[PDB]
Amino acid sequence: FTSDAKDKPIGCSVAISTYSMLGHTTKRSWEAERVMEWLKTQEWGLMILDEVHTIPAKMFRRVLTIVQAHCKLGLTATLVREDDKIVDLNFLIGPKLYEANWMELQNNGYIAKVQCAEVWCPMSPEFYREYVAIKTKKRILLYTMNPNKFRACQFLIKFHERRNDKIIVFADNVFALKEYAIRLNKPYIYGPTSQGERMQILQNFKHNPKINTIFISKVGDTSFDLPEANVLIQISSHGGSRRQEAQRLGRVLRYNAFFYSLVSQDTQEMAYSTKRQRFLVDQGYSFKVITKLAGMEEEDLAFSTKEEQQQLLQKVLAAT
Amino acid sequence: KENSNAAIIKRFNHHSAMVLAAGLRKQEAQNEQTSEPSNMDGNSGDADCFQPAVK
Amino acid sequence: ICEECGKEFMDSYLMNHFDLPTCDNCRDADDKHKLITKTEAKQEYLLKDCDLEKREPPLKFIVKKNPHHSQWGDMKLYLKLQIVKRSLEVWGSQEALEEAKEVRQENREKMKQKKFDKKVKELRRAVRSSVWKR
Amino acid sequence: MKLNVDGLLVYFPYDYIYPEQFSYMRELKRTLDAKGHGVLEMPSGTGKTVSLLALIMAYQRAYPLEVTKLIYCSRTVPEIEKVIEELRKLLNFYEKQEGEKLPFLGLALSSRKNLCIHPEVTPLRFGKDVDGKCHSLTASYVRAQYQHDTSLPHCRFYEEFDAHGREVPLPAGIYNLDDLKALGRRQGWCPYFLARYSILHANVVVYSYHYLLDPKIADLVSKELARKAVVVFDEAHNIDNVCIDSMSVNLTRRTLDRCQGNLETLQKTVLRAEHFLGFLRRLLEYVKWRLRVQHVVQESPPAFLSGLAQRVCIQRKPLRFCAERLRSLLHTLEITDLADFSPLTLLANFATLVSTYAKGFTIIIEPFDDRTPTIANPILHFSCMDASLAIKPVFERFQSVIITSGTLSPLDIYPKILDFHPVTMATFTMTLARVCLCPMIIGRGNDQVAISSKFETREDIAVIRNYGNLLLEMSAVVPDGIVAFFTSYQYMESTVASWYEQGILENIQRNKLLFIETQDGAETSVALEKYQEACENGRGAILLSVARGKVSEGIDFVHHYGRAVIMFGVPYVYTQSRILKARLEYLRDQFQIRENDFLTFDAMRHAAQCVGRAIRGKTDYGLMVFADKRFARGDKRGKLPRWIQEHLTDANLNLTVDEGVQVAKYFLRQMAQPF
DNA sequence: ACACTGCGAGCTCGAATTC
DNA sequence: GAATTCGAGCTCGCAACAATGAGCACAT
Ligand code: SF4
Ligand SMILES: [Zn+2]
Repeated sequence: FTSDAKDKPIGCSVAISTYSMLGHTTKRSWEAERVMEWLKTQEWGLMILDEVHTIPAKMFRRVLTIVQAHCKLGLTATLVREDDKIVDLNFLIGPKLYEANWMELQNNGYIAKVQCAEVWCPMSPEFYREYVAIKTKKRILLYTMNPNKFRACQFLIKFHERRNDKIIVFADNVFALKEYAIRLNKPYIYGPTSQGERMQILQNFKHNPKINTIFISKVGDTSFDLPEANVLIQISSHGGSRRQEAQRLGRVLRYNAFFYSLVSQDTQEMAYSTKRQRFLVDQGYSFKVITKLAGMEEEDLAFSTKEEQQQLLQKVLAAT
Repeated sequence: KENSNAAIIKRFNHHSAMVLAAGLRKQEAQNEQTSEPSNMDGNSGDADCFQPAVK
Repeated sequence: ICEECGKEFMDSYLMNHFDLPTCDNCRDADDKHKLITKTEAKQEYLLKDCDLEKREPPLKFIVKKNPHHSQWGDMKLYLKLQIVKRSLEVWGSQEALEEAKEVRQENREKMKQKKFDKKVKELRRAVRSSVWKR
Repeated sequence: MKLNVDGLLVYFPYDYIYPEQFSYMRELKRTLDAKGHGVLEMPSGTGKTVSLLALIMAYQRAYPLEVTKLIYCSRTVPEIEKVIEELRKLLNFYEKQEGEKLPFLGLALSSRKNLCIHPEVTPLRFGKDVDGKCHSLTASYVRAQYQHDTSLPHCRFYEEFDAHGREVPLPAGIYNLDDLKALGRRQGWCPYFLARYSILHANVVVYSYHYLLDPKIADLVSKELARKAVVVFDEAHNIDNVCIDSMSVNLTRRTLDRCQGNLETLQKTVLRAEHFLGFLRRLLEYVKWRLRVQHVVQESPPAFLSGLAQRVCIQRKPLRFCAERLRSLLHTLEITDLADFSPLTLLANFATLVSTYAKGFTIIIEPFDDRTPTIANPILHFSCMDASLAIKPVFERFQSVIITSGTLSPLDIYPKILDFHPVTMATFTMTLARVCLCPMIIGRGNDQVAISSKFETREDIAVIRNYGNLLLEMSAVVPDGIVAFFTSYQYMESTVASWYEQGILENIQRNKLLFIETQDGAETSVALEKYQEACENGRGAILLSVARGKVSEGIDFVHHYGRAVIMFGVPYVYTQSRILKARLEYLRDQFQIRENDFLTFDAMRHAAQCVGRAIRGKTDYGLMVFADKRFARGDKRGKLPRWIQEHLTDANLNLTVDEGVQVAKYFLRQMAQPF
């Protein structure tokens, strides 16, 4: 019931639909109006609500009063969520039945043994001149387009391309996605691309040993068909959400596999990156700290001189 | 003007009936030359007749 | 069996193409109807594809040759009284149809002017970004 | 195995049923109790045959008065022998479960060239000659002087059959074609006339299509057989093309001058009735006069009958008995051979077809030949359009008729072309322990160039290279056999020759040998036995052929013969022939089938039949690429059946050539491992 | 007496942090 | 409490659609 094929949705036995299809608060199409008139008058049994942590929002919790069901199972992966509405979920669905021991499934081989690491980068002296000058939101660009953070992503890509690892570079703040993925000539799922070239970039990444990295931007924050990465270089994601950095971890465990987290030190992003490991340390995950990499100053890393470092400050600060 | 457009379709039917006759050469027992030149004469039976259609 | 003249007849030009019991003696070529094509039933009376084949009773069409193609494809034709009976069934009254067309006919000229301000705000952003910085 | 369908006790001859195959018998029982027809679809050839025969043979035990006879129409003689051998396997299973004998006999019918014992008449090659050499030895004037019992020419098998082969029937024991000759040998009877006599008292009867669909045949073998029977049209995806070619005659100058010789040699025999010879000499003049024109192509299906009475003044009332009296005139003349008079019967069959059948027919005289402005070979076609004028006796005479195949592409076109109303119209899909088929639509090339086999996108080298770069890069990752169907012979010849002038065919011959299927039968069967030998040893072969050819409809590619099946374009017919351009006019007014939607339906049933010829069994896996951009659209990939469409995902929908190999290589690696 | 399948537009949400 | 950034989904309009080849089984 996802409004593209609609394989006779009225009169069936298993209906697989979405949120904001069942709780679409505006005027519906005519094909959707006949199915919602059918779905509102038939009692079900065992609704399955995937991604349970989005139910306590204002729109998605009106679903449970539109459709009548006896049993309501909720399957998720990360139960934590900001704004304190998971205690709200104990009566919308029911009590918490089972929680998987995350260190026990790792020790039995059902989940890849993840080596967490939080490599933090010093700030360039030309960039810290403007980071402490202003407070009004332009400094979010200044810590994600750090030239010394660029050298830690280009080195970590090269360190695993020489080991035939499959790299996913998760990076929000889409201006930093362009100026990272065209200075290394790598494909990127920008977010407003398409449905077509979203697929062909996603499948040459899996069954081809030539394309090795991919630069997603806030798309893989759900249960998508991301094709089994081996490392994950997360660069400057959303602010203080421990839901997201347990969904980026799920891309890795699907030391065998291990993911990174680039942090420009002595900024606001150090406070954020310890608020997002606040959930993963409650599953036994150990987050190392890498201060200096394994010989970063000896390969052909970009942003070497200062004249090529001064141009980036004239590009980032020019936005405003 | 049809003749020069029909003199080419024979000219690589002679060199595409060779590839099956050479494809049996790479295998085992070769094909008899009286049968491979049978349909080739039949394919040339129209091309030579149309050769006088615009001679 | 007919309804306009009530005569008993086996078959006519109608009731095998549109299911309408009307004899072929008068046939009303410019009196009761015309033959409206499919593309005129979408932009004049404003019906989607969920109105000609899903609203009960579903009406059928007549395939014919394309006039300016002659080798390409089809040209569907609908009966004109079946369309204006469907437009009164889908859109309330007849005085709701044209009143809904006024807010729709301005949406294309709204697109004509809103294309001309994003062409201003993008080409001026390429030159203002070079003078705001220092 | 006392398997239970909803009302029966079906004795199944196996141990494991598939969960789709048990639901096949429920829908098959839903036809017979409703006393109506049915359009079913199930992929395999075997397993479908043993499940259909398990229900209906068990159905006539619980209700022996509702159905009595099962007529099984198969395509040709190899499948006739296959169905009978699956029937005695079910019969011998009944012999173990009960320990008894049964009043149950099952036959198989074919031509006189198959059931034949007499030595001077069997080694004749062509089928139309063995009827004549029979007819010189068994006609009612040949046996007229055998009432004296002298040493005149006679068949000893026919003259023995009518004296003793009437009082006793065949007892039991399901008969093949070879078993009927063995019964006729050791008893001394005819095998052909014993099968025709005992076809009225049987329970399963397996013959071809043409004993039931051909109107001038079915009134001779199957007119009085059963008013409460069950007909099964097995593998009837092209059931409409059999119904058109049965009621369509074709006349040319090569046939008509041979009718002048037949009318010459009849004039020498009457002097040794006469108004009938001046009748045909009048009619032969008019058909030659209409072929004498060099003008535009024209069509006139009942207006031929007006102009036949204008210059020639022959009405249509004696023309209906034209083929009737010619069958009687040759009887009273006592002609020895009848294969020589085959053009004059073909002219007389044309005369009795334009007099009665004129609602959805046409007559197309084509003086301008194919592609050439002046070649003196005109030809008139009497082409049938309406494919439901041949099953209208079959849809009415019997109780229930079940049209089953593996590739009925939409299930709603077949009750629209053929004027009937089924009661189920159901489809099915096989269930598997793996995913034994990986369809893919290899669209754009390796440099984002379209691959299509259109008419304007055939002579550019940017497409011929991308076809050559595809067959090269699939012949290095597929083991032991690739079948590459092209769309025509003039396109297969003009692409392999254009791969040889470039450097592409030398790199395919390094991997696999390539064998080409040609129009003649001797070079094809030679090139087919070296193909099946090059897949058994380690060389690996490629059989590149055409789509409406002999290998695409007859040869069944079992596992490790054709692991991949490459469709090099959508196999359309010639869409600008004057016969097809008239049939779509009838298909547009009647039944309102859109003219673009019929060419795709006709093409997706040949592109799914030959692709579906790669999986026959439980352990058979097989690749099936569709190397055309036009396969990707909705009105074409939505036509290929529901057992090859449920595995065609959206990732394998517009794959490029190099990405199509790493779905080919990953699939063949997964399939090679044990269960 | 023209016009199929794809596709960016508004519209309205969400998560989390801002102003 | 009312904005943002970037994501998601569902309606719906917009513009322009296509379709090229070749032969043996069955009746007196
Ligand atoms: S009558 Fe019998 S033996 Fe004679 S040709 Fe016919 S089938 Fe053969
Ligand atoms: Zn009337």
